[PDB]
Amino acid sequence: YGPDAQVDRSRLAAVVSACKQLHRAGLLHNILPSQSTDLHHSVGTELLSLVYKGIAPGDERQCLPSLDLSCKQLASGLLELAFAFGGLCERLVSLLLNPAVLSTSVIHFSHGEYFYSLFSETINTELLKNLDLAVLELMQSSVDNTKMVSAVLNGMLDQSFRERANQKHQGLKLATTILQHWKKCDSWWAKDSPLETKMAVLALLAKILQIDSSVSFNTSHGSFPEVFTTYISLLADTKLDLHLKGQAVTLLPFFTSLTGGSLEELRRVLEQLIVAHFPMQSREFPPGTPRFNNYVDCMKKFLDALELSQSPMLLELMTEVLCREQQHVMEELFQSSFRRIARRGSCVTQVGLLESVYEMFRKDDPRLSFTRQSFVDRSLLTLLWHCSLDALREFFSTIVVDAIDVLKSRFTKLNESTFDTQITKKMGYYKILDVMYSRLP
Amino acid sequence: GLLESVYEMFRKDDPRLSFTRQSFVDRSLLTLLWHCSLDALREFFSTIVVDAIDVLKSRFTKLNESTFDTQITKKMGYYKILDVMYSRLPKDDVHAKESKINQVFHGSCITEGNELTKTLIKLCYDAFTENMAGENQLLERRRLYHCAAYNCAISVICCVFNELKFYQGFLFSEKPEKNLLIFENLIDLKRRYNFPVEVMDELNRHECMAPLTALVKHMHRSLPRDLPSWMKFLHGKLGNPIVPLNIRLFLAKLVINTEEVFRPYAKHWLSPLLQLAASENNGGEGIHYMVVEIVATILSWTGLATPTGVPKDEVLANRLLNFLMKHVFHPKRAVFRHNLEIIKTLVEC
Repeated sequence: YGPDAQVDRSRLAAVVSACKQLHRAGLLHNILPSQSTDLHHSVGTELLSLVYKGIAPGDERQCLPSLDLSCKQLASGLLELAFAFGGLCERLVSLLLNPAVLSTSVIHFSHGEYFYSLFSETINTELLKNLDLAVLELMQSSVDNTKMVSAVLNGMLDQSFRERANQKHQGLKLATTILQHWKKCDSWWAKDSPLETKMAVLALLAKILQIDSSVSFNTSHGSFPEVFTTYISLLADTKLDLHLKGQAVTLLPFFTSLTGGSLEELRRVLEQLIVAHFPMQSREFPPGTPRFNNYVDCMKKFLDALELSQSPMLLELMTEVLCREQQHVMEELFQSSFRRIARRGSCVTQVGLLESVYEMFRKDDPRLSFTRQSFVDRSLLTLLWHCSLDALREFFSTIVVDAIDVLKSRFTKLNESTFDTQITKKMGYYKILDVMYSRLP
Repeated sequence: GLLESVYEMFRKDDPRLSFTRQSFVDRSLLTLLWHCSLDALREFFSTIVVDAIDVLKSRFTKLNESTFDTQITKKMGYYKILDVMYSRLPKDDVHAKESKINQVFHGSCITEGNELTKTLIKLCYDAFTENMAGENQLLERRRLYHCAAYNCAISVICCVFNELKFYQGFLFSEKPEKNLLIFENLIDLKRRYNFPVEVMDELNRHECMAPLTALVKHMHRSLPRDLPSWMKFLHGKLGNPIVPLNIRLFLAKLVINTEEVFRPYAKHWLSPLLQLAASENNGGEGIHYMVVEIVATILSWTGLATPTGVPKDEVLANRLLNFLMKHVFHPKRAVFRHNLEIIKTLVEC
């Protein structure tokens, strides 16, 4: 590393090219006699001390170099050349893990960080010849590291998500290890695990449903008792702030696939989230204050979440916010978005949607007659214009007997005067019948 | 049969107001349970109490549409159900193996009813522990629930835990690990009450005021004397004059309505009560009728402690005197003269 590279390191441009080819040809373990193991230990020391110490001239403590770029790629050539050889990664799987903070610029970060993060593509095209046989150590065959174990997957999910260059299945082969190994994700389980480690496992989980195409996270593929309960306890973080909550909920939707009682807390955590965060009185806001501006992003994001999930559980949550008042000052999105969600639905989906709001409307539970009418008019009827045919014949053949049975003989409770609930059911049914009989031949 | 119809009616999940659900329990169901013979306990108990406590133990949602006042009205309905029966239930008849202890726990149960009584104790405790820190909707109705939830604890503990050295924990032992006084779950802060002048007037039926003020006369039996009180009562004065700032309409009004009881170690608190009355307000534009009560610490019953000659009480007590004087004028002779004709008998004893 120095000024005469323009004049005197052609002697190294010679070597670095040559030896690489010789071990692309596999010959190089006859071109040097192996001293003690299938690792030529010189190769490990070249990592350690052609570069891992020479990248950091911390003896005179004159500032950490922005490399002369040719010298970066030949030093990457030494690293690449190191991966020509046996046993190498069995030191790297510790040589990553370096705590020494570089007093660089002059702002601080780790030498193991600087190394990995500089040599990201270098490692992250070539370490990959090993898949999980360091991920194993990274999570489990040592404590899942306080930080970078995860930045490993950030630098990974550039290239692995890029990867079609004569190889693929990257996510599939990854998944089956990184899920078993996700069992052992424990340093996050410190309450005060930094916003850094929260952000890491967050960005990772996004990039899971990205690389591990959800056909490969379908039912039990990654262990939901580990990885989903982890995501729920991530959403439940009260130090996790609302833009990052915003990404977190942006990967809720795929989990609306759960039929299990594991979904029970998916409603409760989203109830707990929105009720603590979003305004118990929404009437407060005219447009333009952050209190509103980042709230309307969250509002539209719950409608995106509905549009993706095709879910009666998101429908159910959404009823508590769309019915927050008459003229909650946004209504246009909650109305116009439903036009999109009712269009594409394959018939059994909307049969389930409608029944959740019907069952909700049917439930005798003490709640206001506004709240019962709003669910029918401001949502249930508001689904029944838009769709194809067959959305009639199925859903009809559920509700209409279980509806008309109430109409035909029940007329009391003027006496305590919740009677407005009886009649709200009765008009709810006439309005149910109205939309279907507008379509029934 | 009578009680079950009103219980089943209260239970039923028919859609109806939280007034309408509470009125059935309080204005009728409880209003049947004082008067009768015995056996009216043991039968009706052995219907409801499992089918009651099953709701208490895990259900806390529907803030989201906000019918939540029905959840808590059920919860206080049950604590008030438990309150009247545990006013009548004997000590051992709710720990020893009388077989309703078996059936309301598990099998012919192994413990001394310890699990059903400790789960009740945890639930009543938690239900008056619950902080109001983020509670931005249904505030009053949820606060009133935390109030009433203090009650049943009293009426079980006075029978199941007879002796002084249990009482520190089960209704009082809040280390400030977060959010301070359980008694601030029991009264909300920015609110008012009035104490008019002569020629009850604000009511003991305030939702914890009734069960606490009915207790403390019986704390003559169940006094350790100190410690269920110290961590709030010793400190609701100079040193932390903020904690009573409105909650003196707890601490002080309580203590006035406890001057029948507290005497044996009234020493350390009462000179700080004259300091407490030297506050910038005291239940009016000033002391109003409140001073009329406080002097009675020495002149309702002239016994045990003194605020003075122990400390040189001096200028603060002359503030209490000039409170009767600096702005003393009032109409029609009477309200004015009621300062005057009592100052004449204040300093003398």
